[PDB]
Amino acid sequence: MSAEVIGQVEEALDTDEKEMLLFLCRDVAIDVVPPNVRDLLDILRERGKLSVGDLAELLYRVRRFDLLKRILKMDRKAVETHLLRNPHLVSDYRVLMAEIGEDLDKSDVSSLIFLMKDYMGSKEKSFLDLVVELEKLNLVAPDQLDLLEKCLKNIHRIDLKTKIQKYKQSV
Amino acid sequence: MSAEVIGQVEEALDTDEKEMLLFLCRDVAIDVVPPNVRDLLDILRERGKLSVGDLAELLYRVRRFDLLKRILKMDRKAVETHLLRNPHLVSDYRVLMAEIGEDLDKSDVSSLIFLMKDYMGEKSFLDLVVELEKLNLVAPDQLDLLEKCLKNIHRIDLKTKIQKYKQSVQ
Amino acid sequence: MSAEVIGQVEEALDTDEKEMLLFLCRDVAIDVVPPNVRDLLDILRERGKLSVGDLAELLYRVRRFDLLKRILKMDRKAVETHLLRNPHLVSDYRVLMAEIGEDLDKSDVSSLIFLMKDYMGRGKISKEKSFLDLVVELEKLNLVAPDQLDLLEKCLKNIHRIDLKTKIQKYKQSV
Amino acid sequence: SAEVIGQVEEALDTDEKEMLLFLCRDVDVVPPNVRDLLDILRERGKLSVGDLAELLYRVRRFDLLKRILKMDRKAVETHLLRNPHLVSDYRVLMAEIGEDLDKSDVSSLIFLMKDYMGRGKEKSFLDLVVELEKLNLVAPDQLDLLEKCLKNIHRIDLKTKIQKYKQSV
Amino acid sequence: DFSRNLYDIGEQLDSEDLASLKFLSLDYIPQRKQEPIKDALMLFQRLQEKRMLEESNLSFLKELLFRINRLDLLITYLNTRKEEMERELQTPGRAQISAYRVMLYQISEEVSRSELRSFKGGLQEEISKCKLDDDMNLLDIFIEMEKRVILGEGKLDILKRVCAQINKSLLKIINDYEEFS
Amino acid sequence: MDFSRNLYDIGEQLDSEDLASLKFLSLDYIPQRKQEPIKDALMLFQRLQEKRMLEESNLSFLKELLFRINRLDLLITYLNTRKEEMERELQTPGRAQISAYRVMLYQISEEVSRSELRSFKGGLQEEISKCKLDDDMNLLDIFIEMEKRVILGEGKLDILKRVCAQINKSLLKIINDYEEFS
Amino acid sequence: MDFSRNLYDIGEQLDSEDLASLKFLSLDYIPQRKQEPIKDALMLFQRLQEKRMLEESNLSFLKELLFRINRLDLLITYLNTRKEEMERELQTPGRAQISAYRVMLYQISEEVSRSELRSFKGGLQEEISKCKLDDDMNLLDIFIEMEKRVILGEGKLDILKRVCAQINKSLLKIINDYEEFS
Amino acid sequence: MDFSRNLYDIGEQLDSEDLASLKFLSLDYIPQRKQEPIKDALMLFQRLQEKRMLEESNLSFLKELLFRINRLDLLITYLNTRKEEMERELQTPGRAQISAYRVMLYQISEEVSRSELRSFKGGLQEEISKCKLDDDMNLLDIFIEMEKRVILGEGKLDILKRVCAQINKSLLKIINDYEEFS
Amino acid sequence: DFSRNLYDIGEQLDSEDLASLKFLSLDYIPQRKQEPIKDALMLFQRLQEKRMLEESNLSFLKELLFRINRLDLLITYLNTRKEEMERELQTPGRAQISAYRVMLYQISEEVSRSELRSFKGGLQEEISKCKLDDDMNLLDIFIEMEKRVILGEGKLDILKRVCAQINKSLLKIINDYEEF
Amino acid sequence: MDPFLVLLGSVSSSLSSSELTELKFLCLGRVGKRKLERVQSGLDLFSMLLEQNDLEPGHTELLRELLASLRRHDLLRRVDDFEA
Repeated sequence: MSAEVIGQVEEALDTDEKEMLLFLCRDVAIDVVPPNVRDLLDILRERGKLSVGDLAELLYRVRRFDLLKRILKMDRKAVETHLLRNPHLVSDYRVLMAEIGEDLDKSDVSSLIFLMKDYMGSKEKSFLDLVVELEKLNLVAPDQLDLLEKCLKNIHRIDLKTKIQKYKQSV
Repeated sequence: MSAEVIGQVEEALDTDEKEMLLFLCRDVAIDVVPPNVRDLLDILRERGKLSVGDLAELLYRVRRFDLLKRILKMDRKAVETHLLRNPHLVSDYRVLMAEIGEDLDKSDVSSLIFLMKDYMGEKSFLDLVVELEKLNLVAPDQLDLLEKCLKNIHRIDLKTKIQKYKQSVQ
Repeated sequence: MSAEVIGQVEEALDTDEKEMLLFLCRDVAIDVVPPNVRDLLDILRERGKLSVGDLAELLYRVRRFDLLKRILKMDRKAVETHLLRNPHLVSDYRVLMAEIGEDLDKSDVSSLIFLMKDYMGRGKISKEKSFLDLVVELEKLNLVAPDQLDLLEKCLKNIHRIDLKTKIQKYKQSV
Repeated sequence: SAEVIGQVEEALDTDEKEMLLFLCRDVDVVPPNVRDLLDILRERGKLSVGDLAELLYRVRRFDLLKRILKMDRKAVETHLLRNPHLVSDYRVLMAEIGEDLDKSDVSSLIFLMKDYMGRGKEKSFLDLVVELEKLNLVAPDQLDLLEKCLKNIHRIDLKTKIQKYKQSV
Repeated sequence: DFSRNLYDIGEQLDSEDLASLKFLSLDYIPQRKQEPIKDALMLFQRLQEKRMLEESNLSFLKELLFRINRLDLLITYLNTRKEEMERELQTPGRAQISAYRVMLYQISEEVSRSELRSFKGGLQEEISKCKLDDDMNLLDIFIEMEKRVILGEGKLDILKRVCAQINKSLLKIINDYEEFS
Repeated sequence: MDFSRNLYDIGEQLDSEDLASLKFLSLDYIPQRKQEPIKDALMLFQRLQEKRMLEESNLSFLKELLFRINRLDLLITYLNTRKEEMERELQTPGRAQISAYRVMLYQISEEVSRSELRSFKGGLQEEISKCKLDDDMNLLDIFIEMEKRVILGEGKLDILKRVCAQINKSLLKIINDYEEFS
Repeated sequence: MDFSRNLYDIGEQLDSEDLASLKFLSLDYIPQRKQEPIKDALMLFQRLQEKRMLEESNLSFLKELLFRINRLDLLITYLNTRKEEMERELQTPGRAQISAYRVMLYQISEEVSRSELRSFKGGLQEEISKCKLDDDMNLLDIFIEMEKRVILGEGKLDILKRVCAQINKSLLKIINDYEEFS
Repeated sequence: MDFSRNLYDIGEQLDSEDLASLKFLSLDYIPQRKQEPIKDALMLFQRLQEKRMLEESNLSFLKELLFRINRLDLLITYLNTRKEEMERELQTPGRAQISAYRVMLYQISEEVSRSELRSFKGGLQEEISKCKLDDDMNLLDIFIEMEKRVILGEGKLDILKRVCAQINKSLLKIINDYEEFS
Repeated sequence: DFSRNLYDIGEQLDSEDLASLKFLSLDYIPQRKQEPIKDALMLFQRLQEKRMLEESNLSFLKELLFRINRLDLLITYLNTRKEEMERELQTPGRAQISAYRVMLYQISEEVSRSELRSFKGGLQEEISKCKLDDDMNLLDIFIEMEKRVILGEGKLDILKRVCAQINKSLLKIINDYEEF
Repeated sequence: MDPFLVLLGSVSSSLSSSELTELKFLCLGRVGKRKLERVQSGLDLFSMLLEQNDLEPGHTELLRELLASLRRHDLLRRVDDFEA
């Protein structure tokens, strides 16, 4: 592990991947809100939470397996064994939110925002931005998914409701 | 509760949330106009106006309940009961202005500024409200101009919000 | 080679040609994600990887011989002899991917994406994506590589595109 | 009048302020903003009422002529026709070329100039001209490079503006 | 209520009407100041900065709204009929928009989508390919032609060429503009 | 009921044709600049919510809209309003929020087919430019362009009658029925 | 496995008519706004996958759809389901996911020809506008417009019976059989 | 030899009837969705070129197609193949790419007239819906519908035998010759 | 003037004349291009695309209208008489329609309805019944025979064989074409 | 090369949708399937061929061959008049 690795990771990610990476690490960078991905990785390494396994898990969650192979010289099974061995840096709640967001198009996110405006008081935002807003209002949480579940059912997205139910049953 | 609390609040707030907090606290300290949120909170702590209830009301008005729970160990019900029981730090006029700003997009604010610039002389709605206050054009007892301007931008919902505030006064 | 040549090349390309040019240079600029074609060519020129012959090779891969003659003052023989004499900037794998993309229409790419969602999911679905966007996604998921074409071959066989399967086999035998 | 300068500085946007600073580059120390520049100019006696009228005319703010100086376009135009100008025609030509360029043209022009200069942040055309002046690459007697770069971005109208200016000298 | 009238006029203006107005105001508002114009109020303000639009000077606004054939807005908000405008614009001199601009705009009004594609194809050797995108309208192509000093008040050869390639009514429009000079 | 969910379901049962009809029927309340970005029903609803013409207690304009586009299924299902009921409510003077002039025009669009629309476009070559008479335009866009050129209006139905008298005869009946009420 | 490959092969054996029939048979589960962009079979499958009605473990609705459009060849080839099995599965109360009201309507469309369809359209002039009675509309679109105008439904078959009786008696037989089971 | 221009000339010598026959004979290789837009010979060739069944070095399937539709003129003119040659090439086992079941069906269509086609349609009233028994349907479309309804196939010739036994006996001769050949 | 004249000529032609002209133009317009030709004017259009009919070259149109025995249209719209055409077609050149085609068409001019039935019945050994239907005329049978390579410029055996049964006057025309 | 451009435009204007599909099929070996799907007129295909030097103002062999395939001898005469 070095700083060249952090630089390569920062320069080899696109905008959506960076936005997702910032969202997944929201539970480890709570006191500080990192402005960009490089500063987030610098803070994680400063706090000792950015080892080789931690960065491998991060790249695994953003599904950048090419960077896992090229930069960290790891395959899928290696990162899976690391996740089975040690406690995770990113909780299953963040992974579930990111997965549901990845399976939602602009129209679905727009319709979902339209339903949420009853429970919460202006640009085209992604699903993760909506999750962040709901978190800022204590409307969604790992132990509080009934509202998001109902809204996903109401937009005829039963598969994501089943993802939420699977998460609820795994705990 | 300490200086670490002020640092955590200043670091966790968003840019729009910081600007809104400064606008809401524009009526507390008029001797100094604080440049940022850290200096504002330090001034409030020095002047004795930053208790647990004051910071709770501030975080409640910026709709940041996660910070209320994480830092002050309070929910919406607690802060609402406190506001019903004890005097407020931020007047209902500032809350009304912030709500109107939150329900206005950039084009709406642009057209509103275009209508308002005849009565004065990319800014947010809160900056426009601050300028209008500095020009004695809007006030808790002087909302007819803003109300009619919102009526002219076909934003009758905000006109009714202003009417609700006026009924809430008397 | 100068900034005027890069500007002339950039101004005479359409959006699809720009997207293809960015895709072909993904293996020579792995240490950077260029936002557009002008920045990509500038980066290649700074690193010494954009000579006259390199730009000629790029124009040859997009089959812009009018630009070869007009801007670089080169014909088919010149660029072909340059590619025969010097190592290539773009590997034959990228050329094969671009060729397969050129031989796929909208419906073919849609059907190809439908087969891939079993092995990768919908993925990036904000807009209708080209074949090269699908290739980039599969590369980011370690599903396609110069030594790993069985999946693309099977999926092209399943959409009744046996000619592209034959192109893949021809590339395989070329190594 | 000195109370007018404050009103002028208050009723201007960033682009107009930056252009106004550019036009007065030919008259020592580099003033930080427009208010200080106008204070220094009217302190040295080189900023009369007609000079400020010419400045407002160059930034195309005729409403300010009506409200603050109580003048129209015709008055300042005849004034410029009758006595020598405070701002040379070279600066006016640069400002005209800058106003007739969109962000894509300005970007392509900066891309061409980076061969002859360094890497200056999203800067306007006037910032590029200032950098080229700081590098002895453009001057009232040296416009061949700017003319060539404008020709290469297919702005032959601006090349014709440059040729007309070169003809007038 | 002047500002309210300007705001109401702008609210009844579409993006296409805005592009048409920006094109017809090209001789008075340069490209750098014209690029951010994404609303009518911004155009109006810019005109107010050049004293071409004031509480007492509505002539340029009336001319603009008449040339875009927005007679409804003229009659309702500016209190001017069509015949009145025709009479005032028949007088030699009171026209602030050049006949060259009007001519070009009318050509853009008489070209369809396939005709616009043929127009772009007819200007391949004269305009760079990146500027012949399917999102470019005919007015943007006219602006690109003016940039290359190939279209102008005295230079209509290439315009006549492409119009003869596509249609004869466009040649008739050009010749009508020419006989006016 | 649940208001946002109900509006969302109503919008989900509306295709682009119904959306264009609603946008046309709301022209007297939503200007052209705000009408251009409306690409779904919900957006339209939002604009109405900004003018307080559609709220949890004010469904009158929404019911009138869904009645004029003949979506009685949505009326009975989501607004709990029957076909006859609306009729009564719309016969009371000044209770109707959509003007009789607007509705009339929309009804004409219900009685014109594709070839009839092509003939209607061919009938206005001397009055409207070719760029606005493209084959993409529907009859409502043609009405809007005619209103822009002040050839169609509440007092200006001459050109409308002239063009209608060459494609179909029932349209003249609709025009005269609306006219006699003035 | 190759679940998506199987769905793609099933879709490749479906023309536009089968697609329109399947879209009609899925009306009770996919609203009009979601139905408008469905221009190929795969798209339809996608919507079903979003409602958990089409999975690697749930082929029941897909089998029902392919059986109702009489594509028994696809059932036997790709779903390994013969005609008899499906019949049994649809005789059990509650296992039918397509309503008996819907299926009946589709079967009427199976017995109407071109002249019969035009007579059906002529029989609905005083209830449906001309733009919705264009000669390009098929019988399923006519049923959809009738449902929109609340003249056809599970509890209102009178107008349907009227037009069918004017056209043929076997259609009355189908309607009466569906009624007698109810 | 220009392969593309040769294919273009062959297509130029083919009308819609030959095209429909070729599309029917290519059903075992081109699915319904890919066949629906085929309104000219060229497109058909393109699909075959995508399956590597038609290239400059493999003309076998094109010769077989043009031989089965009895276009010996095209074979001799553009493909340099006479009548006898193909026969020998088709007597070798495995060299035939069109199934014997398909050809047989097409050969049945070779012996049915207009009134005979009407009688064939009348003979399928109790097995096929009326929408597929329209007068615009030809015998190949009826065969396709029967295959869709699992009424016609390699292992189900019963209904075909019955309907053929009603009009002519040479059709049963062809059916039984193909059957015993198996 | 000229296009209007072609339109008037096409308007004066019925479906029988159109079928005859389409058959007489087979050597230059293939089957696929002939299928959508459902009026005479359209046919003319195709001829204008092959440079066989233009305002300066009316020879092929005159030949068509003369071979179809529509002398009225020739005299009315083209100002051409019967003797003129005879002189024009007597030259060894100036004939654009092959002698094989005209001969075949002339055979169709000399066969009646029962003779057509006998012609159909005489070809059940080489042609299927679907192409020998009760609504096919002799030109369609000739086209099908050419498709099955039994009729052609070098294979007239079956043509004579079938013609001999019905009448002998057809063999006269066949032998006259052969002596060419 | 404005005369060659106007010649290509005239040839494109004198073509039909079916003729366009035929030309697309004929040029499949020289232009990809995706690029051919992007072609909406004869001038688009001619421009794509001009960018590949398959068709030059001094090398009209491909254009004449394509027009000879389509049997459009009037367009061949147009090309020949251009050659003058």
